[PDB]
Amino acid sequence: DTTQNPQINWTKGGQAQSSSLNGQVFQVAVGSNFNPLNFTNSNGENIIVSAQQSKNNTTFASIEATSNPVNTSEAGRYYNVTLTATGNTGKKTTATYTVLITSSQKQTLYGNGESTISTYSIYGNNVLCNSTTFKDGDQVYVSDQTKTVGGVSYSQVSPKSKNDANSSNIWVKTS
Amino acid sequence: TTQNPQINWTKGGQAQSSSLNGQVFQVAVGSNFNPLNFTNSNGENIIVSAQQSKNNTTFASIEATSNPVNTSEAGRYYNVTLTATGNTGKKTTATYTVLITSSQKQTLYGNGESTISTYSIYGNNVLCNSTTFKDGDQVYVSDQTKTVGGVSYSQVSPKSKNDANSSNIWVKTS
Ligand SMILES: [Br-]
Ligand SMILES: [Br-]
Ligand SMILES: [Cl-]
Ligand SMILES: [Hg+2]
Repeated sequence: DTTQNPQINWTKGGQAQSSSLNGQVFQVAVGSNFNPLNFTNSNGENIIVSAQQSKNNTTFASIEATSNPVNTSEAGRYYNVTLTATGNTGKKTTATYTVLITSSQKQTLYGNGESTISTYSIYGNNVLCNSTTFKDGDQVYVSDQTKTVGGVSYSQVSPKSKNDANSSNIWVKTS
Repeated sequence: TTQNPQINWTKGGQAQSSSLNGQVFQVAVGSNFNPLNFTNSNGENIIVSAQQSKNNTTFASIEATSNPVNTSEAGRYYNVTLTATGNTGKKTTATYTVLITSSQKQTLYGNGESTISTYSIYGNNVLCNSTTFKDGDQVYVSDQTKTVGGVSYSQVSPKSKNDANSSNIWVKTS
């Protein structure tokens, strides 16, 4: 009998998901900082796991990873993660998802309001409006080195590859 | 001949080393035409002057003794005769031909927007320019387009045809 058991919820990029966490398969990039209740996928979408007392009670329930062997150092490896949620009467629900380690971290660009995202080119210390624009939800490679000019931070990006992002001269304001 | 007035001209500010006599110019339908100072179809200012003689650069009086030019209809030509007079009363005349042409400018259509964005191109980078045009504006367009990221751009200038070749003001073609 399941109805009194904890319910495991998840959000992807802020949006509650209707599919069960159990049996999900995620991509995570080599070198990413992975926590089984809060991690970032290969495309840069934040995934957050949480739980409630039951299907009919949204009150917070405790949830923890009872098995998290995940290691992000090497691509082409997968790991299963098992979560267990426990309610106040001590009833349990577990969910198991699979994490695939992939090569590259992309980031998802959020206009946070606007449909359109402005880009810039930097020449010496002059920042010029570029004609290229991105749409909210576009996925790009981002160079690891930001640049600050007139007290504003900029990140160098490319839809092609990480290496291209290091010299693309297409910049967005850092979030 | 040497004691007679000499007729000079400039095009876009540069003194010309060809006689004004026998020149053929293009002038755009609808333009204001003055035979001593006018703007050709490509936007270059042409200015006529005269001097007392081959060796005396002192100003000499020059006027159109025959100017039937009418710019209202393209495909018509007119001859213009200029006569210069020196202070001893010696005369020189020059005759040039004016062709009335249709506009050598193109019209920019915003296809919706009142404003038309322009760009600057450096290598393969396209940057937003601050210059804007209004729908219906007329500009000179360079004959060489440039394509970047599969988008075609045309290089333009409101001033002259020649300026459009190096303005670094571009619009999206068509
Ligand atoms: Br994923
Ligand atoms: Br001409
Ligand atoms: Cl833009
Ligand atoms: Hg721009």
